[PDB]
Amino acid sequence: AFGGWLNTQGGDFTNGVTFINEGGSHEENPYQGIQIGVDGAPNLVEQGEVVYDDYVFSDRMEIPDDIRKEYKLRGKTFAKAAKSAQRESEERPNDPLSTKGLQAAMERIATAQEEARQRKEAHREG
Amino acid sequence: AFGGWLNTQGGDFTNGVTFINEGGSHEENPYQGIQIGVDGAPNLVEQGEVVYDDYVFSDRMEIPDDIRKEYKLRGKTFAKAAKSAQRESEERPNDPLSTKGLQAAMERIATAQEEARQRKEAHREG
Amino acid sequence: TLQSSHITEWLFTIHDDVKKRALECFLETAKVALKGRNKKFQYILSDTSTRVMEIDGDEFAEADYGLVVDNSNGTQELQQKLDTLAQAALQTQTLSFSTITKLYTSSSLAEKQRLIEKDEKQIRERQAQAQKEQLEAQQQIAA
Amino acid sequence: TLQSSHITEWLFTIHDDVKKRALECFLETAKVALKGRNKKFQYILSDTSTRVMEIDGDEFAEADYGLVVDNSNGTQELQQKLDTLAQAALQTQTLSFSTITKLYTSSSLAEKQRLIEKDEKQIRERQAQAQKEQLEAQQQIAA
Amino acid sequence: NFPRQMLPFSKKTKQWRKDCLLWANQKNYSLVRKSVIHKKINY
Amino acid sequence: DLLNGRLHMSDLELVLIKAAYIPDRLQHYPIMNSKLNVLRGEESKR
Amino acid sequence: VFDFKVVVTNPNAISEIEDNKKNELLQRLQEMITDTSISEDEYNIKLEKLNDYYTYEWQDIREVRANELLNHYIKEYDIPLIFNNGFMDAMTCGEEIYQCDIVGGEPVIERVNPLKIRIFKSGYSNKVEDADMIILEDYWSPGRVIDTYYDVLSPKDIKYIETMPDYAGNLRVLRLYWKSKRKILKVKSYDPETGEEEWNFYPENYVVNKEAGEEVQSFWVNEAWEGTMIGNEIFVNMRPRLIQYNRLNNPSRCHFGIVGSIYNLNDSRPFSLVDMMKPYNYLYDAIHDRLNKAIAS
Amino acid sequence: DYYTYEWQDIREVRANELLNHYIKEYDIPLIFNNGFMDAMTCGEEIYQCDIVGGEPVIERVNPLKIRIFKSGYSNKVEDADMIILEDYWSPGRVIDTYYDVLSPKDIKYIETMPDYAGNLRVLRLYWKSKRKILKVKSYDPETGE
Amino acid sequence: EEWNFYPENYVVNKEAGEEVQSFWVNEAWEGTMIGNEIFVNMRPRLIQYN
Ligand SMILES: [Mg+2]
Ligand SMILES: [Mg+2]
Repeated sequence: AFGGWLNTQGGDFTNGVTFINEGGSHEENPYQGIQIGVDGAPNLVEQGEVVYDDYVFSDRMEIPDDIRKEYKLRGKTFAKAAKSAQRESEERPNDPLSTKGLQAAMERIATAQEEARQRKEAHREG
Repeated sequence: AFGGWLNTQGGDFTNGVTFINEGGSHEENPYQGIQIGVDGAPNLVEQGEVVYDDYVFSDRMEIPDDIRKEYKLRGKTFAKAAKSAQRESEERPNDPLSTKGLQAAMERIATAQEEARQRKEAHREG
Repeated sequence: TLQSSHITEWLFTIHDDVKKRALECFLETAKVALKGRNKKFQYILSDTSTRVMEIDGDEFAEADYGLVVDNSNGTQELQQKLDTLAQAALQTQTLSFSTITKLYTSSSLAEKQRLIEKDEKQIRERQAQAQKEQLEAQQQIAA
Repeated sequence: TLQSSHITEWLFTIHDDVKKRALECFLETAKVALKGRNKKFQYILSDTSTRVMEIDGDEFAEADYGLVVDNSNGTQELQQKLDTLAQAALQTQTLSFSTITKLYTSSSLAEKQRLIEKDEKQIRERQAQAQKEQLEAQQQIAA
Repeated sequence: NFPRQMLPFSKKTKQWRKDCLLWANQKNYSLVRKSVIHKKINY
Repeated sequence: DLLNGRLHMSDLELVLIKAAYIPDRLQHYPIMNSKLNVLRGEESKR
Repeated sequence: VFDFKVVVTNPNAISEIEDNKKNELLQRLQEMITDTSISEDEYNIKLEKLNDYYTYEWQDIREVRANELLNHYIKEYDIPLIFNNGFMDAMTCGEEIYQCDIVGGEPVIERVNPLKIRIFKSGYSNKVEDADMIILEDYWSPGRVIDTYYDVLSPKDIKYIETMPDYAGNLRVLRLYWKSKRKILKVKSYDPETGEEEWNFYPENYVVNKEAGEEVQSFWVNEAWEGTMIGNEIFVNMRPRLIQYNRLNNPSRCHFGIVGSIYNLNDSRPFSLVDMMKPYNYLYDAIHDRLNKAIAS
Repeated sequence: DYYTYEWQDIREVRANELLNHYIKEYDIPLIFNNGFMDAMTCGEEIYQCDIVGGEPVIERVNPLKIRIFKSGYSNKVEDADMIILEDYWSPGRVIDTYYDVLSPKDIKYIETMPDYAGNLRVLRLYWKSKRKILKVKSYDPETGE
Repeated sequence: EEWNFYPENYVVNKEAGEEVQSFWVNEAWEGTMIGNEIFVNMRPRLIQYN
């Protein structure tokens, strides 16, 4: 499916990033999303988001320039930032250095998204 | 990282001296330093200091000429004196003579720093 | 004919070294294939074997963990000593027929060593509790 | 053929000496590599092995501590006597199957010697306390 | 000419790899091997 | 080279050739190889 | 006798890290059996099964897994016959080569024809692992290339496979293996709990964490790459080799699936058995030619 | 059970562990067989022990590619004061052995070579220098020793 | 994430995250001719050695 997967030599090797594509927006999908799993039981997700280690990177949210400069993100959205951070690991999912770098990048982007969400929540409640 | 380390032939060999660089001053660092370890739990250190055997050599403090002549120090600060005393051991961290000489030099510089700190404390309380 | 076998033992020695290295290369290839979503490995491997990959050390050579492909007189002698020791355990009622069969079908010296050590522990523990039970039965009879 | 083997035993003797010295040189190289922040040695060594480096005597040759690489008739004879002695201990119920397996997989004469001495001590102590327990049981019955 | 291998992973594009393979096609001397004609004669 | 089956004509006479043909060059028959292979094989099996 | 087993070199040598990994594995198994067991119906069965794994060790579990893999695949592929063929190749050429690859998701082992491997950039090394670049040119059937590259061949490539004239009807498969270079970062960080210096290797895209004492350096390190060309128009599997034969301490140690040796003497070309019997065979043929001509007359 | 051990026992166990593992890993006996062949051809058998990639490694030295200077009619090679090892390595080997010390300029040099075999001449010098050291005589504070 | 192989006539279940790709894959076929006029058992080989 090419989304975060290297299907070569008759195997299916992944770098752990889940490109959750082909479903659709929450409103456009009759089932409110793809419903990847059951855990909150309704774990719903749309087409633009990506998941690493059961952590969802949101595509609808934008990257503040303050959060762009620090943590050094590249994509315009958090989903795009995650998609750009994992480019190096897609072609070499087995390499230990790539796995360590992907883990570090995903933690950085997760912390950036938490900071942005806290800021937006505080501003909205303000 | 070249600070008190000899990374050659695919190994990482050290003479025991910890060149604690790249952090920044206590005031300039948001975390008040590098926080090498937990023991006083907040063991904070800045960019200029060096550590040998869990003993911190301070860069901000100066060398009195009285303490320069006796113990035969070379650097302008205590951190610089420690950095100059361990030059011989960096390229040969395994040599027993170098380890013994480094231990002797580090004890001398530690005693000199304690004497300077006692003198400054007594003068300030005076 | 032995003295003539000496003349060609060098060909055979380099061949054996090449075979050891080729089997190590195959082992690393199989290790990498494990993490490729192939259900065949669920059939030829145990549970613990298929969970070893979940630990973060599986990307590296087995020779770095102390595991080496070996066909030398040491390995063959160790296999013979373990087999003979298991036979000697079978008599004296120290080792079960089931676990003997498991040793015959193990392929790993570590596995069969652990099986022998296991059975030693369970027979020793059952013997000890048997003595304790008999002693307390006699004591409560006297009481 | 033995008398002809005498003609080339000098080549073989100097070869064996060179091999002993090369293995000592490898041992010192490995000792120096231990203190180089390599996690491989944590896998092929025990805990005590990886703590020996923390003592301040590790920079020097092992031959200065009484340890020498040796492949001579003395070493082989000592290994045979220890193995046969362990077998003789296995019968008479003096040595466990587990510790026998440990001897078979030791590689060090000191290790297996210590294992045999260990098991001698624990079987002797358990026997002695068994006699004491039986004697005091009889005494308190009489009381 | 074999392309440059001191590149970041980003600049190792599709055309870079295609260039590597075209060089391999354009094409044997070894220091510890016999000629192919020698081996062919032996076989 | 002698163990690898190569004979240098300059090592057993004055050369009064460089062409690889017997009417002026000399065959080498590697009769020494078996002797050394015996000893290396015994070294391996010791 | 052919019994090549994976053994623990020092089986009485257990360390804290091995114990930690063992504990992780047992915790993971415990979680799995709680997940699968349906309310005590077979939970005790799973506990009875995994109790005897407590006396095991990490090295034991790894050795069992490795032995399982090698045992099954040795019996499946008849690997000893492959080795016999390679030994014949070695006695004819002084060169014995084998390739380990994943095809169809399973590991496979093949004997390389000495005439169909081009080994470049080695240092007088009799081992084939030491080469920096190897080219494998051979003629495959269309069935084999479709068996090996179904999941990457484009419809245009399969149309190319159809449209060939097919006047044997095989395809030239040229596979390039080459050690590229990657920039990686050696980052020095302090353990937060204890003032212990720590080292790690990261790719170039890693951002060094300033304000925490992390200082970084840039090294250029080998990476094994591969690429395949089928016919003249198809370009498949151009990427870093997904089987990086890595070592714990050296990020630059990698090689390809190809493993072999030269049966040579002191960094020279191999003087094979056939080489040292050939002059006698030629003399035999000439003398028997004289014998036959005498028989005719 | 380590209480009944001794210091010499622990050291011997560690040394045996190291030698056991690396003998089984490297197939050291084959290296020794090759060196024995070298000795019967030349009367010279040489081995080099080094750290490469952090692990100890052992290699057989070609007798034609080692230049031993400053020995005293000694049949042992340890007694030399200076040895030069000249050999042609692949770029992969030099990058495997000196990644952590090669500068970017050096790696560009490795790239920019014409590569008309494409090996690199690696010359390694070993030499016994001299250092000034001090022999200090001190008294034990507790006892007049 | 799970993977499966289906024939070409399979309809991918959109609205559930199912994304699909098309591969061309070997199939063993057989056919028999008896004399010159008979044509028998022209079909995929029912013993697919899978
Ligand atoms: Mg099964
Ligand atoms: Mg271990």
